[PDB]
Amino acid sequence: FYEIYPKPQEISYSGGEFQISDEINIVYDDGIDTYTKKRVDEVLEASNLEATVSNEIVPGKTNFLVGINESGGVVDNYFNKNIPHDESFFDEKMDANIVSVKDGVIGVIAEDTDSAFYGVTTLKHVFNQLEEGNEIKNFRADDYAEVAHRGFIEGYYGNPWSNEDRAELMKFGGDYKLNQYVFAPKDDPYHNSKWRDLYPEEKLSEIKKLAQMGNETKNRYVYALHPFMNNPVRFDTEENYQNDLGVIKAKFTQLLENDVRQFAILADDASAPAQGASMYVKLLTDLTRWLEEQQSTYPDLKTDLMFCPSDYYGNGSSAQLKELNKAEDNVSIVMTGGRIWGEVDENFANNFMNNISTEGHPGRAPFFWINWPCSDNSKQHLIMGGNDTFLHPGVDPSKIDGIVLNPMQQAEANKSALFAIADYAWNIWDNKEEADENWNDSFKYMDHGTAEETNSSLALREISKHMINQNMDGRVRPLQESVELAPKLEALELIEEFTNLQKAAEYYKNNPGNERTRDQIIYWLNCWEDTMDAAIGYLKSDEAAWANYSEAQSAFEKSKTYGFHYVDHTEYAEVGVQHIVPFIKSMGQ
Ligand SMILES: [Ca+2]
Ligand SMILES: [Ca+2]
Ligand SMILES: [Ca+2]
Repeated sequence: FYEIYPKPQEISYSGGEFQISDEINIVYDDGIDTYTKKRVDEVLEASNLEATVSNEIVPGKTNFLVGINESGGVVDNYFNKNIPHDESFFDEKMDANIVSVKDGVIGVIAEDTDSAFYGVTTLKHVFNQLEEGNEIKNFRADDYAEVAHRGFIEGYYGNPWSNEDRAELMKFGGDYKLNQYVFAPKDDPYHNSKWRDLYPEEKLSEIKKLAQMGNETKNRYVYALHPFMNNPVRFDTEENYQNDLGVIKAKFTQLLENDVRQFAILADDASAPAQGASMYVKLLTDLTRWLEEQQSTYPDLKTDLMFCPSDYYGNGSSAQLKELNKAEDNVSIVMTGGRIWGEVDENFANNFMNNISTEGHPGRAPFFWINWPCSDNSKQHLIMGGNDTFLHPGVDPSKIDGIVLNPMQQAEANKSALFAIADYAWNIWDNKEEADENWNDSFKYMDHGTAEETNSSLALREISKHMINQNMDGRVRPLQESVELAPKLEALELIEEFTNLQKAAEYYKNNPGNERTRDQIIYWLNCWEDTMDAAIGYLKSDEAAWANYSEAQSAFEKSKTYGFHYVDHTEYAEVGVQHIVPFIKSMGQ
């Protein structure tokens, strides 16, 4: 059995297997975009396979078929004839795709080219687990997403991700079927304090590169505009309004011309228009009409519109939310789970749907903005877990419109959490066990992007077990770290425990699967050595009970010396805040 993330909705292996031939025949249907074809080329190339595109199934070699349901193409036809399914499948499930591997034929059929890309991405992961010279097991996956909108947002308080960081995060998410990177960096004025202003050319070309990466990975770049805080859209006259709408179209047109294909509207921390929240709906509908018109020129453009209201922390009862709920179905209402540090929670979600509803307007499910693994209230820490705290196992997916994570300023460190959201949002975790398994596997993928366990992934997981707690008050549920060590803490066994951690941090520092990652978390890896020295000494503790005590004191102090820039000051890395650091102090005296 292959390890596949996110977990396929359904997968069965009828026995049997086959060797994939050195030369591959590829068939495509009309509608398969260049990005899907490119991914296919990349997948075969990396397996050292040679491929030719044709318009027919070629007997006596492995066939690779990627197609669209109801396209009337060869692939569409083959699946009808050979791979039994119900047509209603593609209507009733989102991002619906079937992956079929049987006796020489490798096929994907999807409702659209995006979901075709998802199916091919499943095969990418399968091709990284091939045995005995490209031997692949017969299987069928009938797959679909339970949450339509899945990804992450640069919306924290901290240093922006670098342009390279952003590309890297979209690449990562692009391997796990995420479909949104929401661009909202606070240091870009063009999205807020200069929202009316067009980008100059050199900045525009950087956006272009982000949008492009977004399209190539399907981890689509979403440009978020806030036109309500600073010289806002005017609703005092029709004249003013039409002018202002026109400024938005001008902003969006420039971005459309530079490969941007999805938008979002922010409205937090600002007054509503004169007359209140009903005017948002007016604006969103008009924008939607425009976007629809833009699809003639730009067919891949999404009309889905996320709207961040000024009471995202609310329960859905407010008058503003009720008004917004009267918007059309392409509008999503962003909430943080009933308080700032809220969670993907069935109770919250169901109440929100009851509370926001009005006569003639049933309450839509909330679109969650989750402040996890967000560390802007925990700046010294990495938050390397918390899966099931923030992404509750068992939540009825009809109560979730979307999920995007608000992560850490250190771009690379967020990969474990991206891997959580990707799996969960695609296939709701059944239970805590599934959440924990995801967490466990995440480090393999974070470290080197495959199901293979390496020493580096082992070591990264090991230190991460102790870097989870946020050391915050009760505004957020506390995340539990050092779960196995903490009982033991409540001596020579303990030296084993601590030297084991010291070696894992050292090993990871010296031999990371990903050098970008290691460089970004170097502060914590160095902090670990000193932290482990501090504790180790004390545990050793007549001449030697002084010495191993006094070594420790010095190490602990050195452990607080590893600083990185945080916006306008320096922060110092800290590891094992929950149990390890207190224990060093408890032993201290
Ligand atoms: Ca069909
Ligand atoms: Ca569908
Ligand atoms: Ca032992």
